[PDB]
Amino acid sequence: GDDWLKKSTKTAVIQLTRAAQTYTPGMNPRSVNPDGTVRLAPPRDWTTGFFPGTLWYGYELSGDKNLAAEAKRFTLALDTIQYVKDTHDLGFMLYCSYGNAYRVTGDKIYLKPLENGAANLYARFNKKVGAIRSWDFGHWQFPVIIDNLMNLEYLYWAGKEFNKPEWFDAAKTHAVTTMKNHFRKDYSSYHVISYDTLSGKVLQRETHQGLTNESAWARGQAWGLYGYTMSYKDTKDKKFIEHAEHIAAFIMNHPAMPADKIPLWDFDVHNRDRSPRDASAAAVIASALLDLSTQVKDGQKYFKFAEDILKTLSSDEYLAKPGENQFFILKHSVGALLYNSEIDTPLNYADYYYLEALKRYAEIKKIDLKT
Repeated sequence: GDDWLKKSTKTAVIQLTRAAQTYTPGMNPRSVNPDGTVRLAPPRDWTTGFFPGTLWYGYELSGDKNLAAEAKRFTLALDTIQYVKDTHDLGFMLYCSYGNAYRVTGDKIYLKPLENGAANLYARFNKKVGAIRSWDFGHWQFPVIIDNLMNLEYLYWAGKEFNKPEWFDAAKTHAVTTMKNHFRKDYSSYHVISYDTLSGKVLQRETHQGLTNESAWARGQAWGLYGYTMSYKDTKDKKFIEHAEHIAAFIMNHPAMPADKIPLWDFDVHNRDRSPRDASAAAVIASALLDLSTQVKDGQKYFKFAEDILKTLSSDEYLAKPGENQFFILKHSVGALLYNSEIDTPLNYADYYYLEALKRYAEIKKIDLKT
């Protein structure tokens, strides 16, 4: 039956309603600190766009006009991000917020900030490397992280919306370059590839938030799966769907994939029974597998795996009770374990991708979740 989905949606709507009443636009809820207080994400924070995005998704699921009003308020507080030049994360920041806003409402107030942001994101693409530079800090000449695949969605959309084929082509080139260099022979991914800015040659292959340079950081594996599923959706290049299916098999068949399908924070840890799980990785995987299931020849195995993840995420173990968890929807994500950062806490992006997955699932099943 579908009762789990209906009650989870009801709970999500309550949580979002209370969150939007409690937090202040421009200081978005991010995670819960060890002392129980809430870590907030100002406009410079890479996660700042997720909460308004989650509000848009809550509105789409429920039809609740209050959630649309709150989504507008929390979105427009992020106006300054259209001037940010130093990061690939403009997709997570602006496209999850303003991008969803414009898709849902068609209101032109959202459009110019999107156009300005897209030009700034494209400016980070280096033609000689064939990729967007992820960040500007630290010792790397030209670091590109697996997470940067997610930020391509913004450019595919903007290239079409604004008649800027080089923006679209740059995103596609980034996906092709990453497909070659970020993946090991078993279809696991590295976190960071560092390039030579002039020659485009690979200089280093290393982790940032995983266990080791050689390891399979779970959220990174999820960003890869999603990145190629979405790149297929937006470009229709069969190389991307083939790559997505190879990644999906690596993930789904992995010896360290737990019975309940919520990944360990890194697939290569030795302590499988007691290793912290990462709900955010599970949510990203579920959302991606649902889209993959509609794109491929026989998608049932992908749909079923995503459904099983969603049932686990929607259980008492993962889904906050109404009014609890500082109004976050899910529990048990891991931000950066080796940094002692955000270990076993709700995270705003876990909630965003979880509601995205619920919306995709409900669309496939034709389930009405309107209040």
